[PDB]
Amino acid sequence: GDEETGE
Amino acid sequence: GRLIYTAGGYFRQSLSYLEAYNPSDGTWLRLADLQVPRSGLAGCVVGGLLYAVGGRNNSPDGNTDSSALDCYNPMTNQWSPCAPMSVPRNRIGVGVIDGHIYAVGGSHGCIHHNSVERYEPERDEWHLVAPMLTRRIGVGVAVLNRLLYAVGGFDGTNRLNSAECYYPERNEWRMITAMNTIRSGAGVCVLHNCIYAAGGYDGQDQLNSVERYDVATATWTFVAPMKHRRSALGITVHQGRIYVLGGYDGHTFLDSVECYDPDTDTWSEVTRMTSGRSGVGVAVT
Repeated sequence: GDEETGE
Repeated sequence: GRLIYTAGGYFRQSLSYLEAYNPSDGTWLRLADLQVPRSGLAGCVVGGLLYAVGGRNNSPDGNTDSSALDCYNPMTNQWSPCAPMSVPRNRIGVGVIDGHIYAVGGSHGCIHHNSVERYEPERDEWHLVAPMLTRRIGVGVAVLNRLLYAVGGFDGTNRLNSAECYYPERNEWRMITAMNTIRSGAGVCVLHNCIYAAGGYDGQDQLNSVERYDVATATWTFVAPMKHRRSALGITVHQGRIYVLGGYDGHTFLDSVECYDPDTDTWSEVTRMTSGRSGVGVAVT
C-alpha cells in the first residue's frame, strides 16, 4: 500500500 | 557448500516461505514454512542456526506487528520459537556481534523506534542496550570492526541519508558520514571491509544506485548501479560477492536475484526466486 514496500 | 536462505516476504499478503539457493549448481530448496507469515523481518545466522526476527503479518483481514524470534535448524528442517523481543519491530534491522543478535529500530503501529535490543542464544534472553540517536524504520544494518552501523531509514517524518555507529564495549552511538542518497528500505551489507547500501526508496523513486562506505577515508562512493530499481530488497554476501533478492520496483514484486562482483564492478542476473516478493529476511549458512 506504499511505494517503499509495495504494501 | 553454504546456501542463501530467504524467509517470508510479501506478494498480495505476508508469506511463510523458507527457500534456500545454492549459487554453485543454481538450485532452489523448498524448506519448512515459517509458523507465522511475515514481511519486513530480518534474517541472521548464529552457530549454524537461522533466525527470523520481527516484521509484520499483513493479511487481507488485518495486520499484526511482530516481536517474535524464530530459530530454524537446517539439519532437522524445523522452526523453534525463542524468547520474543521487548517490543514489536516491523521493518527491523539486524546485526550479529560475538554470537549475539542486535535488533535495531523498526516500527510498532505509530511508534518509530530508536530503541535497540540484544539477544543471547545461550540464555534465550533479550536485553535493551543504548538507543540510537535517530528513530529509524526500514533501517539497513551492518557489522564492521566489531561495530554496529545503522544506515538510512525513516524517522516518522523524513527518509534519511544519515548513518550512525554503535560501540558495544562503550555502549554508545555516534553519527558518521551521511550517504550521498536518502535511502529507506535499502539493502545494507559488509564486503571486503566496506559497507554497501544498495537500492531503497528516496521519497520519489525506487533506486538502482549502489554506494560504498570506506572507513579509512570516512567517505561514501557510488559503484556500478543494479540492473533493477528495488526497494525492500533482501541482501547477503556469499563467497566475496553481494546477492540482492527481490523487492518492489514501483510496479512489480521482483523475483530477480542480482550478483555484484567487486573485482569487475559489475552486476549480473544469477537466478530468479520461485515467485516475486519484497520485504524478505536473508542469511547464509
